[PDB]
Amino acid sequence: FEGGQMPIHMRLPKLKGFKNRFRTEYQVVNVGDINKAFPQGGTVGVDELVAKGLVRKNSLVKVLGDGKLTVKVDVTANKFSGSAREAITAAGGSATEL
Amino acid sequence: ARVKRALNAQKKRRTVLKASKGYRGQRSRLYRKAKEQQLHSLTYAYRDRRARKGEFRKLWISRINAAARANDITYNRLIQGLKAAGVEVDRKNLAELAVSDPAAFTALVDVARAALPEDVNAPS
Amino acid sequence: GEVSGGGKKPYRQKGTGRARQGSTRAPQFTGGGTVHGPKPRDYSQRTPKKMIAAALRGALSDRARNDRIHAVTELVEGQTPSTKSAKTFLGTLTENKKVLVVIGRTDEVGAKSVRNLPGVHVISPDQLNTYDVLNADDVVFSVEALNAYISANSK
Amino acid sequence: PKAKTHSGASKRFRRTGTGKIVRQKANRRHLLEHKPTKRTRRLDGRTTVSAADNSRINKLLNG
RNA sequence: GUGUAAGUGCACAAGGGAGCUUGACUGCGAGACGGACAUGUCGAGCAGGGACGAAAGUCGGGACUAGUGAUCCGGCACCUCU
RNA sequence: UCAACCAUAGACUCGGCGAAAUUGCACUACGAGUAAAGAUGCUCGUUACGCGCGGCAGGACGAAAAGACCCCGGGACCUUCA
RNA sequence: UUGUGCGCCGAUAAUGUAGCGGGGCUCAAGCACACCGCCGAAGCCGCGGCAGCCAACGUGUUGGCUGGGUAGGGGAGCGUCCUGCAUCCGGUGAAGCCGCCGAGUGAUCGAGUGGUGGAGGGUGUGGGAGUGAGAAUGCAGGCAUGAGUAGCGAUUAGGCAAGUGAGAACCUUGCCCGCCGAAAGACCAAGGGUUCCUGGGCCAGGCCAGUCCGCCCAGGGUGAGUCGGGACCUAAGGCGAGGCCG
RNA sequence: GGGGAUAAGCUCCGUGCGUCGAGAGGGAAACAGCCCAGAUCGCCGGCUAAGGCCCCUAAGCGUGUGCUAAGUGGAAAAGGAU
RNA sequence: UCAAACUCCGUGAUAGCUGGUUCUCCCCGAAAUGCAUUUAGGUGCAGCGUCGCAUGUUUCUUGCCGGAGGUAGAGCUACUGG
RNA sequence: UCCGGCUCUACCUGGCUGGAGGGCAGUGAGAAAAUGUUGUGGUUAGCGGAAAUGGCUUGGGAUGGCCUGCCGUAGACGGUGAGAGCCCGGUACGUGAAAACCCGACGUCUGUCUUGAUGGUGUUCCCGAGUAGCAGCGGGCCCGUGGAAUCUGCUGUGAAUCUGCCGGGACCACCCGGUAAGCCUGAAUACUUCCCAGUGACCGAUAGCGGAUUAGUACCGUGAGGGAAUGGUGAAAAGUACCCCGGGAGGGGAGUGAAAGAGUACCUGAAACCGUGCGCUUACAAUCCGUCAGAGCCCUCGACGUGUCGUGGGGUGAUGGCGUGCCUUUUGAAGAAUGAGCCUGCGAGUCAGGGACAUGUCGCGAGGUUAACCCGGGUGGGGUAGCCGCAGCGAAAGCGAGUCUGAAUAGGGCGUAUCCACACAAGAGUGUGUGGUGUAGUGGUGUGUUCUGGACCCGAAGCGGAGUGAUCUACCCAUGGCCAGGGUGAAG
RNA sequence: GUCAACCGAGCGUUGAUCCGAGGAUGUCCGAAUGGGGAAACCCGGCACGAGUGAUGUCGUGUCACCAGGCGCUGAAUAUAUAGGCGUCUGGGGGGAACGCGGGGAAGUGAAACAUCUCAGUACCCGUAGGAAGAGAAAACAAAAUGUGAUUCCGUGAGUAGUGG
Repeated sequence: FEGGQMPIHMRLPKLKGFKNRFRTEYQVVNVGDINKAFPQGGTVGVDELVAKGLVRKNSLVKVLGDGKLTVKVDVTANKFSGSAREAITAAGGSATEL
Repeated sequence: ARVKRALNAQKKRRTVLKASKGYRGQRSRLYRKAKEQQLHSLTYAYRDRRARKGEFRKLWISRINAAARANDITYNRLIQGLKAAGVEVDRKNLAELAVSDPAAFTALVDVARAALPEDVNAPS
Repeated sequence: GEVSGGGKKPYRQKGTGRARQGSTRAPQFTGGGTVHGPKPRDYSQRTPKKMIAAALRGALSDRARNDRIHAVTELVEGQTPSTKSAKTFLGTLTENKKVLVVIGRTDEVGAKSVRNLPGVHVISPDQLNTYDVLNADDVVFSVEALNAYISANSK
Repeated sequence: PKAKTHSGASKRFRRTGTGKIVRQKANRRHLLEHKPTKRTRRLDGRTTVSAADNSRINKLLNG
């Protein structure tokens, strides 16, 4: 309540659009944490990630190439990004998505 | 859990009403009436503590001045003279002299007579 | 709002001379409602498992370093309680006023024996806690109890 | 019980990554027949909330 | 005299007149004013695509300030959004 | 005009029983003035032996009633082509 | 004739001087210009104690600046009750209350002692609050001022002797007197419920007192073929089998 | 500076102007806003401001030179007057 | 008691309204203005306060240099009007 | 499984109607009644139950202090002449039921399948009708008529039986799931008039249930309905025998008693308030009633000396100066603005909640923490469903340390913890690419504000629902009674 | 028994007082129920029995209402029915909360207010039970090769959304 003048929450426009209730939010992992919790490299699945504690339990996972990559990893996820495709291509690994 | 309040009040009541033995009427029996008068009383004591200085100093001056004027000098010029002469005695003690020993006071009077300027109303 | 009565304006608003009143059970009366009173409430608070266990381990350490944790196989001879036995044995083993005893469930005879003593405050190690430890001066574990405690925590 | 949220403040106020508060701007819907385009163009986008109303808006959004 | 009230300006013309003409555009906008808040005002400069002009360059309405009304709810055209 | 006298119930005195509303205090003067603009309580002056009784009724902005006229806010009830 | 410094008249309201604050003052105690001193405040200084901010140093010392304060913000504390834990006093007298002597910068304190009195309390650390009253035309109880004042309930009017009695204006009797007399007399209904009689009684009550009373206690006492009602009848109206509507 | 009658203890604006509010103490006869001055507590210590020194009231019926005759001082106009 | 009784309950109705709100010390310490307002006695934001962190003299004062103003004043055959 | 008869009928088969061994089940929701045994199975009374007349002192009384012993499957609690493990009552523990009641247990009793089943194979018939559906008004579902499904109420209309029908948020086609309009169904869950046993950082006589006291009583109201007040002798009444004053109350002695400063008005026994004595002071004086100075008198402690000052202290205090109650609200109140007669007791920022934000503290630390619940005589262990963080931009698809707009690397917006070091470009305000330093959140708790709730306390006028009231008064009905006495003199 | 004493008179080891379970008696009003009624007080009938020279009186029982079953009759009126008569079993009212179905507000908040909210709460009705109601898919879901009656708790979620 603001005296009587039409408040901020009644004189500003509403935000535009909707939500698409059927949106699929993915849960991301970045290659930095791969290199920071896989010295030996190797196979990396959803459960291998859940172990180190980088994502949630009911996750639907995505992979992203922020950090450096020199370790070799046979990553398994749902969907990737082209930066991870290329970074795995350069560090010589298996980007075998699902 | 329930806390009767009796003691925690009785304390200050006892205090105040002890401190008002001499007052006259409802100022000497009743807490709601003696509390007020205690406010006024302590306040008037404070004020009088600051002002009895001026009271006594007034008194001392009247005594000094009458003593001097019976020795045929004014107060103002007496103090001019003692200031000039660097004499240090304060007024409480000048008055004590006036009461007890007027001879010594007359001697001091004479000192000031000696040490005053010649032409008191000069432009210096 | 729970007292008896008061649900009638006891007299007029005006003309009377006296004050304004709306119920005969309001706080300023004599018989009237408590205002902000006690109420039936819970006092539990949710301390976590890690803080609790840290407390207990630290407490047992405080006693151990000062050599107040004694062990024992049993307090009694076969299957007949006799408090005189346990009292003499605690006299052998201890002179302090108060003491804790940790005896399991099945070994009921030691419990039934040492229960009645003035100082003692017996416990099962499944409900081992901190107040009961710290209030004591000495602590008497059974060996079964130690083994259970340790192979229950350590894995 | 819980602290219920304010519909309008949720529908006309969002938060970014670093905790900023964001709104849109006014005089955009109707009577555009005479509003020059530059005036129509500084009103697009979003805008960070003022200082003075940040607190009020926090209290509306959260509870 | 300046389309319309008054002021500030205009002869270096922003007054008067003639020829082409649609920038009375689209996508933006550094930095600033004023500022309870929402509003409000100017804005060089970049890009496409143009007008005028020989070119330089000017044109994102009118000599400037007034000429209109937030939000919600609906309506019309277009979209490779659901 | 123009008021006078008389008798009874009271009122006054004595014996008995014995309340009340009201009340910040108190050994509670007057004047000219100052002040929230009408002072028992302040200033400057004047007057006054302490304590009571009957009586008057100028003040104590006297007692009674959280103004009934006015204004604001909320209600109520009444009306009408709201 | 100009300009000046003091002056005159104009001048004049109602409770009482009353337009110096008063007495009084021109033998200025009045105005002006210079001069000399002095009084004067919780100001400044001087001697001391506390405190906050900063700084320097050393295992909390000193120094400079600072310290009015309502709405209000922040910080640090006393006290009361119940409790966890450890210890101390207590029928060789706790608490509580009245005190005296003393203390703390303050809320307050006395493990400092006396009187009264008769069974629980204190201390340190933590916990939790129905946690501190002077005001709400505040609530409950008690007691004051008014006050030993107004009143003591009609317009009929009381009196003398004797009586019992501790005690008599009033209670019992005697003779007077006076009042109502279509009522202030005698009889019923409603209504009340022992108030009626006897005996005893007077700490409460009666607007005084009281041996008295509709007051107190115990006991006693109300008798119907024909009286007013029922068992006899019905009006207004009620209830209402079945019933109809909802 | 506006309105008002260039009246109001009137009303409305300005002001790195003030004080009161929230601020005591001294002076102003008494007197929230005026002048001085911004209270840590104590002292039977001293110096000063504003103001004032005949008595009430502590301090000078102070010094010098002139005016005042009206109790001016200790309210007042247009105007009048050897 | 009647411009729509009384009792219980909803109900501890609600009041931009009046009153009242209890122990101590230490430090700092205001405002009474602006825009809006079914609003003017209330409230929201800005203003002035304190607490904590950050930035360190950026604030303030005095001097000197640089800048626009159209006020007092004055002036008018330097315009508009008398 | 055997047979008895039956398939109208004698005969071969298929199909029924009976009994029999048997099995299954049973007081089940699935049919229903009683039966008699029956369990130290349970409830409805109870009972036993260990160990000090211990010693000295105090005291009226020892249950106290100190010193000696003991019991303990019993040191929980209470009472007893003062705190009692060893006095009493009772506890830990074990015992106990003729009768009735409840649990199952049985054998009765009752049915019930047994005359049977597994599968084959091609087509007709049935699969819950005034219903489902559609239209019109309406209810409630997150959903306020909206594009508004599903569930539904009243009217009106009104279909099919498996290539049938209903749903998967209008609708249509495909796929999916399911088979309405007939019916019953325990366990988990909610609640306490009453009863039994206990617990309390709950009250302790103005509190706590309104009610410790005759309490829904007395009293009030016609009536519904409101609705109070009053606890304590002492260890045990040993409750003052007796005498004196008095009419009696009441009291003084004598007594009881540890104490009558315990007398049935009684534990203690405050203040207001009411008085009696002792000292000072007060009748020429103008007083928010005090304060500063202080004469004089009276009391007291101490050093001394025939009475006497003092580093004194206390009560009164002539006289002088100064001095305009308290609170609230007000620009401003000593205020002739409000409130308060006085005392005593009672009376207002509280609680909940993984609520929100900010901040202290503690654990953990790129991780943190559990909820319901289960097990636990207790406060403890477990429980991964969940939530917060760890990447955002965008209306959305979507992309991703970048992304959105846009034709655009061409500028901008948002984001990439922050700083640090070197570069290149400009000084249109700095940017861009590298390198390393490496990111801190979460759960308890305390404080403050805050949201929802009566939300710091008291206060209306008045709105609504259900009932009580015409014995007063307004009007009407039914039925009775009352209106002295004297005048005028209409119609006929 | 007791507040609550006093007095009187007694009982009890042959087992009292006291406690528990079952029985008996159980005046009158009350759903109240023979009829009536101002609640607890007035009048009766029928069968039997007691009693008086007979009447009066007394005692024991029983007699209301509806719903259903059975039995007899079948009025106007022909079938035959409603109805009438007898018998048998049920129901009737009270209760502190808890439940299910139905009805169903208002002050309040919105700083006014009608839509909305307060609340389908309070209250009212009809019926229950020891618990109730719901309950066996004409359900969810999303192409996962899934789940498999219902209810109550935790979360999802103060979210998707709805809304002058």
